[PDB]
Amino acid sequence: ATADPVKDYLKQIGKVPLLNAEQEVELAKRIEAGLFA
Amino acid sequence: ASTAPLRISFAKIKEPLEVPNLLALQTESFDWLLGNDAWKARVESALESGQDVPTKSGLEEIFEEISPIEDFSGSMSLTFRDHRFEPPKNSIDECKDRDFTYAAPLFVTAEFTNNETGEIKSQTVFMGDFPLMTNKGTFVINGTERVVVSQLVRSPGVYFDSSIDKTSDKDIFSAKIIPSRGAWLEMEIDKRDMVGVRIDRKRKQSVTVLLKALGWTTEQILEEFGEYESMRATLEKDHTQGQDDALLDIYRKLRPGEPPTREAAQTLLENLYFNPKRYDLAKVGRYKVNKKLGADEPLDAGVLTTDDVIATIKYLVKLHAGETETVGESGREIVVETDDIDHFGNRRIRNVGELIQNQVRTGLARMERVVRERMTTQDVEAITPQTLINIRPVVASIKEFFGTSQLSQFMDQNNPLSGLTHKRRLNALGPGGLSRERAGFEVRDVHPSHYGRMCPIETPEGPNIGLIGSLASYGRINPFGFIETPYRKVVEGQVTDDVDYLTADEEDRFVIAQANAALGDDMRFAEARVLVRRRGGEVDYVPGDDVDYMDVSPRQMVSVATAMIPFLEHDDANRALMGANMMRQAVPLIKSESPLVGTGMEYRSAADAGDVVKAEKAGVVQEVSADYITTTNDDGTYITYRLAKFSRSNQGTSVNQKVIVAEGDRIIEGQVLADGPATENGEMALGKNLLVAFMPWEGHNYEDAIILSQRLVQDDVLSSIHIEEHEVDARDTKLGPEEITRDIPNVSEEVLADLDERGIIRIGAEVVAGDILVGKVTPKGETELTPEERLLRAIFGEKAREVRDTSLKVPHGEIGKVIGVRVFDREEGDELPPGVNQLVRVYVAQKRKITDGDKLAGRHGNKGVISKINPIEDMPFLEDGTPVDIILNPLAVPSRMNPGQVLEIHLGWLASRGWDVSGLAEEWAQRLQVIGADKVEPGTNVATPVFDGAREDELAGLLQHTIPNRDGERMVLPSGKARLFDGRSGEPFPEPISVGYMYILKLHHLVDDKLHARSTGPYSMITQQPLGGKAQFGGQRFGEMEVWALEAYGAAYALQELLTIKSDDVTGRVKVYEAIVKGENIPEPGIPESFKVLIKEMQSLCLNVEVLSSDGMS
Amino acid sequence: DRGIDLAPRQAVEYACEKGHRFEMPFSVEAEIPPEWECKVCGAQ
Amino acid sequence: FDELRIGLATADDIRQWSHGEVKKPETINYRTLKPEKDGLFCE
Amino acid sequence: EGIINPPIDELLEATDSKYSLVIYAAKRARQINAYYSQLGEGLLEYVGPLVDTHVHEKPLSIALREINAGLLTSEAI
Amino acid sequence: RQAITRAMADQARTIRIPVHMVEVINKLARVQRQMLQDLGREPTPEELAKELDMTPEKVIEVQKYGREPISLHTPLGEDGDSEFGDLIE
Amino acid sequence: ALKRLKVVSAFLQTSNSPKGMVLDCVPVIPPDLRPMVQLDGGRFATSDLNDLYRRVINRNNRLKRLLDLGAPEIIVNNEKRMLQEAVDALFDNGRRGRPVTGPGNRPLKSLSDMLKGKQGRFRQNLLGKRVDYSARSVIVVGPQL
Repeated sequence: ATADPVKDYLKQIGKVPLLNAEQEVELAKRIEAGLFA
Repeated sequence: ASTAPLRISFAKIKEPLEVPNLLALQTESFDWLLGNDAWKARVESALESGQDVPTKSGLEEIFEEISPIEDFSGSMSLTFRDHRFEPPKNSIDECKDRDFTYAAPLFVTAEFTNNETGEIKSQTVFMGDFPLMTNKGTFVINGTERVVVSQLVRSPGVYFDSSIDKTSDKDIFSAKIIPSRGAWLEMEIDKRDMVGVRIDRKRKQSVTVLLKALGWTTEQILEEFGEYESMRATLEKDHTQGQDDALLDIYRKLRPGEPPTREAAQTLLENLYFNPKRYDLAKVGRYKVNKKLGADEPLDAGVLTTDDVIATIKYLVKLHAGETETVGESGREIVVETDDIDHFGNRRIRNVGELIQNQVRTGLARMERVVRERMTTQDVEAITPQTLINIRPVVASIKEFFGTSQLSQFMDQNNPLSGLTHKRRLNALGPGGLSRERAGFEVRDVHPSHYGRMCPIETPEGPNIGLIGSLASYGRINPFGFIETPYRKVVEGQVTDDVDYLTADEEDRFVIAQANAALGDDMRFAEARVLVRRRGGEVDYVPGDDVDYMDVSPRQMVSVATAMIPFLEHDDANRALMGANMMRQAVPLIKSESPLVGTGMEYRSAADAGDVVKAEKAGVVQEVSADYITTTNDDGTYITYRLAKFSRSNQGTSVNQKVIVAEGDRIIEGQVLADGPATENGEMALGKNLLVAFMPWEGHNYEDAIILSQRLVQDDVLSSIHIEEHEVDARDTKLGPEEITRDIPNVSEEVLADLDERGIIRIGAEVVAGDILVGKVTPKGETELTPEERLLRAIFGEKAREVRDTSLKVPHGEIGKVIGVRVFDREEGDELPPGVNQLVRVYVAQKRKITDGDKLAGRHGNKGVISKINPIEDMPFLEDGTPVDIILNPLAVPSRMNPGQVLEIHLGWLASRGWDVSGLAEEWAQRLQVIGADKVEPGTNVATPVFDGAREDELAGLLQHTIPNRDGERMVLPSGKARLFDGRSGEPFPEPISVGYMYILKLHHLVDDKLHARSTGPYSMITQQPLGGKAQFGGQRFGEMEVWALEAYGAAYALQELLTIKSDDVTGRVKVYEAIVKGENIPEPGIPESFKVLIKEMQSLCLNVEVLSSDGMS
Repeated sequence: DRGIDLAPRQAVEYACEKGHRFEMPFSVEAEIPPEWECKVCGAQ
Repeated sequence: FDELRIGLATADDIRQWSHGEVKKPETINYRTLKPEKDGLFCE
Repeated sequence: EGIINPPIDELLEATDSKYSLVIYAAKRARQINAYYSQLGEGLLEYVGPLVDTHVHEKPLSIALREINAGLLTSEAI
Repeated sequence: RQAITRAMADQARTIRIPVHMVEVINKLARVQRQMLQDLGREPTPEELAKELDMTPEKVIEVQKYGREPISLHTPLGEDGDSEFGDLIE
Repeated sequence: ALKRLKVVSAFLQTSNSPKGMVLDCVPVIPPDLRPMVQLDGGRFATSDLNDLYRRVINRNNRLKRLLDLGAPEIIVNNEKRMLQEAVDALFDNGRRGRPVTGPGNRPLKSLSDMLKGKQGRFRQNLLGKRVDYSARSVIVVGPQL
């Protein structure tokens, strides 16, 4: 909402959960679930 | 001894100290940067003499500052140990000829150390082509000569200000800590009876939060800071407490929007101020901080600690208390007072060495950034010092500084005074300095601390008045960088032969005498009462033995350009400024004669110029020629001094060098062998001596104009060589490559009569306006032939290759002789820019004689265009038939307030016909006898120093005793005037008219280039107005006040046609030209194209701009 | 532009899917293409 | 020329002034130096 | 032999204004110059030089001399 | 990396350069930089052509193509009203 | 309420709709007024308007591409934000925040940046213009005139 939207974008990224191996392979399995469905 | 020509001196007082090297400000600085043999000789000489001197060269310091850097694991590192230089691959003339940069390769020894493997890779790596300063004191880049001017800048340190607010009705104090590069913090006390801190002026806060965020908590703050009511009021009104709480408070205040973190805030505060990398305070900053705050032996180099900020708190609250004398925190007793930003101890000059060091440091920082990016994406055991480092940012930064930067300026080569002034100027503009828009009255004012450090007279008189000043004649430079000045030490009233150079700081705690103070037979003061200056520039005197430092010369205040003027002490300061500002614009003439009257330092102002050829080693002359001087030295070596003849300077004037030594005469070291431009006999000579007659003459010298004889045209007195350079090149474009050739299409054979076989004009071919110099033919233009042109071509027959005549032609209003041609070819080994194939340079030289409209000037700021070149017989001649060579309006000197030039013409007359004073038993006669100006042959040059000159009594007495010329009867009466006849009428003028010999200069504001006219020429592209410029056949701008004046006359039609018909109406200009040529009346005007551009611009900002007439839309 | 006779021009009407109708000229000797853009919305 | 108007230009006015869509960002060809089709500088 | 040869105050007292005088003389000079550009077309509404004419001068000189002589008048439309 | 360098090839320059021309020209730039850091001197275009196995005229053509335009509105100096845009005919 | 009524009542009496404060289309300067002229040596010089229009067109094309497929809301919102900021920079480079510099030395001059000041059309090319049939040289005094 202020100047330098690069800072705003970086905060808009936020505290997303970083994925350890089983988490992203489970997420990829859910991607396949949704896509084949 | 015999180095200088004979010049009779009117100096009454002696000079114990001679003027130092005029080029020290450039050459010494660049030798410091290079660390060459001269610099190490200087540092060892100063070490054995005990003088303060930097022991670190400008490049070894910048390389040791780049510490061995580590990765995030702290494993591998690189280190630049030693730097060395190689001899340059090109000579100076070779660089000056083929558009090269005078540079030498720079080599450094670099090692690559990894602790885990224990591996060291020592290697030598090419860092870039390093430009070198010549001995002349200039940089030769891209074939041109550019010099770098020294830059005035605020000294880093602690600054302390006092102000009063009308609304507050109380005194407010301000504290600043400005570093060399880091962030700046601002402080102020009792804005509303509370004290605060600004961190880059971001958010509101207090001082106590900064203190608690630092290493001290509450109890020591309330203990040590125990005698100031306002600050403890601030402490008690502050609600927060605790170190971590204050740290999170400053973290959220500086950058809101993120949760507080202790490690992040601590690292941010360490990096903002306490980081050795991002707050590299220079040696000057640390020195000034420990001087002002009294910090005893703080780290000589390094970043500030908390103790510096605490001492700033001490000083600010002590100043707000009102007392001025207290002991410094962690130190001795100091003084407490506010200081202004205009004091010259707060101003430091960035010379050429420090500027180039800063640019190389920026390039090295970019290189470290690139390599730090490189190591993180590179594997170990495969990194070579030749590989990981990249020298591209370093050379990019160096070439960005030397080209297109406001400090690296195009060298003015009008005459040697212009060169010396350019190399001696100090600039306040440029990056890291004060801009012209940001300037104010306070900075421009002459400070009382400028005496001996900067010239108060000479400065540009334009919009940037006083922003750019010239260094004083005796001014030296600190190792730190402040401007020093010499003084003669005084002990118990017996002045000694010892000199100490004082900054703008020691000049306050001492009291300074004058060099004009009288002395007895010994070195004691002749009079107890002496006129002195003290701290703050107050001129109050003190009697008896109370002084402790005397000046070395009365010429200490003035620059080198200002000190040339004789009888400066009789001139006004404004006209002195104008006179010193036009002597850098005078051209050199065909053969120049040294001024008959002038300051005796004129020899030193051209001997120290590098253009005058001086002996490298003492010896005897073997052969002389107009092209070379060959001297066989005493040791037996042979050296030939090549002399530039009729070369072109940067301003177009010739730089030819005459020979003054004989065939077999003795030469000592430093003796002038060949004169430079505007020099006679090694003495400096800008203009001519002309016989002046101060009288109005039929109104042709009305309003500061000049009348002069044809005797200055037919005797070739005031004329100069003007070499003009303009070139064209041949390039391979999309259609094809244009060629230089002979077969110019559709032109008579007589036009191409003076061409060579390859399409080059002959050397020595007289050229005029519109003539052909080199014949270049455009390979192809778009062919859309009309049937009329087709049948005309069928009638006459046209050449089968379709080419367009875009060959190089002489511009309008230019005449000259082709004196030299230079041809460059891509097919040869010569380097060329990409795309081009042939490049030709043609020099044309004309001997411009004096004429109407030329601008002449004296030395005292008198100036004027030339209105009439009279015949010789029309001039008012003297009693013996000698016509005057120049006629001046005497109305100028009372209003302009420069009666020093009348003294100058009287002394010029005395120096023409010598005087014989011997045994006259008078005071001035005795003074001239003891000085030596008693037996003077006719014609010998006289010398009046700038503040020791000949007095009025001496001029009157010498006017009484001039040597006779004919009939045993001197011509000028003791009143200073002579009975002047008339040329046109013949009857004598009624009363005697002042005559004399004033040095008259010829300015470079010439008339042969100022003339410019337009009928229909080139037009601008974005808007259809005619473009501007002399070389581009432009039109004079008809500004806003012009339109106001035409509205005021009520002349609607003239204004309307000047705005529509004669510009920016594409359907109007061509029709009007057709109507004029055909003879019919001028058509009605249309609508200017710029208004249509306005409509199209507004219509694109979503503004529905529509023009509707009475009936409807358009 | 004096005495020059212009080429004969014919009017061909182009209609898009959105119903926009515009008139633009073609040369008589020039071939008439069935594919063109829309002056209003750029549709086929 | 009797009166010179101004106002907000709605999208209908912009489309009325316009003669096409500048769909592509490039300006001129890099070898033949000819203006591009349906881009900037479009002929 | 110059611009000042027609006395200006005579013109002012002959026409009682200054800007009307200049547009008046300019229109007359344009008509004269268009008469010289007729190329023998013999147009009736274009009047030649009333006062005696030199071989080469500007038509504005003829206009000022004619109106200084006072043999020509006008009316406002 | 592929999409970023494709977008940089497609949109960064004002005059559009195709991606294969961009990769050719910046490969030539990087090997020219390698030559400069190797022998410490500016190489002749013939050497760079023969060490890359293209014709020298092709090298001249591609380094003529690989140029960045200068904006029309560059100030000339101390004067502010005089711009670079009014100097061209 | 006084300022609000002095602004709102403009839209009541006048017939122009207030839709135009937020826009869907951006008109372009004709190519001569934002030229790209050939120079000597093969160099090219272009106005900054062409660069700003190129930025707007690139971002509009990228936004169209994101709307073509299924994209996350953060990415689409950021694309629309950079599109809006590029259009703002085209209409006023330097009005808000750090101006779009470009080469790294000076900010690009927008449409308004040449409708304003000593370098604008109103003060440098409309009230005062260059003229043909003009000349200049130094002056001398002549008593014989």
